[PDB]
Amino acid sequence: VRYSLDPENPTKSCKSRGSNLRVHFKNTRETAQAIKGMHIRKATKYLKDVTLQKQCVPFRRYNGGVGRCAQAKQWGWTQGRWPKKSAEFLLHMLKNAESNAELKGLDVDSLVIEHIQVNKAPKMRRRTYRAHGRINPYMSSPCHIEMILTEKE
Amino acid sequence: NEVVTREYTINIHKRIHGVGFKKRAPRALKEIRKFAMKEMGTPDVRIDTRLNKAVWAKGIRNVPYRIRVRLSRKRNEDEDSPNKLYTLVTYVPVTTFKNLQTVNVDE
Amino acid sequence: SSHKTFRIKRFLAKKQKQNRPIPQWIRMKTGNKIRYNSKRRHWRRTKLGL
Amino acid sequence: SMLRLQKRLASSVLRCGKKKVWLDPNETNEIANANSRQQIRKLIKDGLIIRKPVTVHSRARCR
Amino acid sequence: IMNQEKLAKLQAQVRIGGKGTARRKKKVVHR
RNA sequence: AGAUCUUGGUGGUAGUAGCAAAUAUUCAAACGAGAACUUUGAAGGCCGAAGUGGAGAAGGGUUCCAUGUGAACAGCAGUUGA
Ligand SMILES: [Mg+2]
Ligand SMILES: [Mg+2]
Ligand SMILES: [Mg+2]
Ligand SMILES: [Mg+2]
Ligand SMILES: [Mg+2]
Ligand SMILES: [Mg+2]
Ligand SMILES: [Mg+2]
Ligand SMILES: [Mg+2]
Ligand SMILES: [Mg+2]
Ligand SMILES: [Mg+2]
Ligand SMILES: [Mg+2]
Ligand SMILES: [Mg+2]
Repeated sequence: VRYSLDPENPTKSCKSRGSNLRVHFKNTRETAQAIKGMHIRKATKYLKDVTLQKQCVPFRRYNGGVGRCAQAKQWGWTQGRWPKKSAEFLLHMLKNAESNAELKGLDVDSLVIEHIQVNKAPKMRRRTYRAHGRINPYMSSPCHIEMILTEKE
Repeated sequence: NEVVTREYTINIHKRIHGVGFKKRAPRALKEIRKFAMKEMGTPDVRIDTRLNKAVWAKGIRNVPYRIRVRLSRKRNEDEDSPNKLYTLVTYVPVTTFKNLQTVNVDE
Repeated sequence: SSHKTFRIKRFLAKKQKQNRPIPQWIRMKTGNKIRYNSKRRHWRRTKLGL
Repeated sequence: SMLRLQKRLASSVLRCGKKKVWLDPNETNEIANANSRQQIRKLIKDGLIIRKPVTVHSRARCR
Repeated sequence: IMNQEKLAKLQAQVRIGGKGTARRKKKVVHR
């Protein structure tokens, strides 16, 4: 399928993709920006730390009302959070991409996340009830995610 | 060693001071678990049901001030687990808490 | 209610019998253009005419 | 695995409430095998299902 | 018959609750 | 390009308001990929017979029962479910 930013050498690279994933797009975008460019081992342990609330992801674009934390100072920033669902979804995608690397026969200890992209998926409609006999949307905001890993050391 | 068992006494009064009425016994359980983790260095802490009953003996808000417990670090080596050790915390009924030291207990 | 007439009971019987999914082999017919039973009724979402 | 049916049937057979029905926490698989009132009766006879006593409400203070 | 090993473990199975609860009467298997 | 235009779609607001009426949960185990919520046991509580109990009328119409599933729905979750 057509990824954006096909790798320059699609023999030292592996790919992963997921569509209509039930995670929040804004949190997932921030987490993907946090883990972009990392080594795969570093990214895995960083996402585990985010789940354990020992390292934060900095909320840089979607930061309206996001609180401040001490762990955001590791990044050059002030607002950070710990999106557990986004961390676990990207961990699953990283495991899938590492399995693809194993299938393509390229060692998984020199992989670097060179491309990662989060798109909005079609929203899903639910219904909420308001004060004066009114109905309001309760949309979900799922996301497509894609990533291209690449061998370099 | 690593299969050691010891007997401690915990100042539940000290660790619960300030907590609201409907939270005092659940927080007593949480503080007992945290005490066991800090003492034995094992994130896996199992609390005996008799110990839980002892903590809840006087209701949700009038928790006992001091409690004598026994921490037993034991092998979790029964299945694929992240922790190979765990701490079982049991209840030791005492008549007085005066002059009770933290004592190593044998097998 | 528990007390009901024969006409009402028969009406409810027909509604029960026609509130069911489509068969699987329908979608293999030539020129089907049917994906699902669009006349499915739930007892709590929409109420019957009577 | 999920003994809601067994608790209900045991209550019906023992003619008590679901408060007083005691299912053996160790023989969960054996109790879960029971899907009929005959099997519930067999378990009651075998002592895997026990009717708990009435909670004590003493009138000694009133007397 | 009862020996010391059988008695010390029997105390466990007959107790199905704390103080003030009825004791277990039997646990019989029959196929 | 306008008509508080018609229909459809999409933003900022905004990961914000909010998920605060009726005292309350805890421990261990089981199943399970997965348990704050499922089941079992233990404990602490509540309804307190003008009940949060047991049964009917009207109305609903299969929601009843068992088994299975885990897409969607049950404004968190679910191995549970009207
Ligand atoms: Mg603001
Ligand atoms: Mg509302
Ligand atoms: Mg209205
Ligand atoms: Mg209605
Ligand atoms: Mg126009
Ligand atoms: Mg004009
Ligand atoms: Mg808020
Ligand atoms: Mg609120
Ligand atoms: Mg009362
Ligand atoms: Mg009533
Ligand atoms: Mg039902
Ligand atoms: Mg939900």
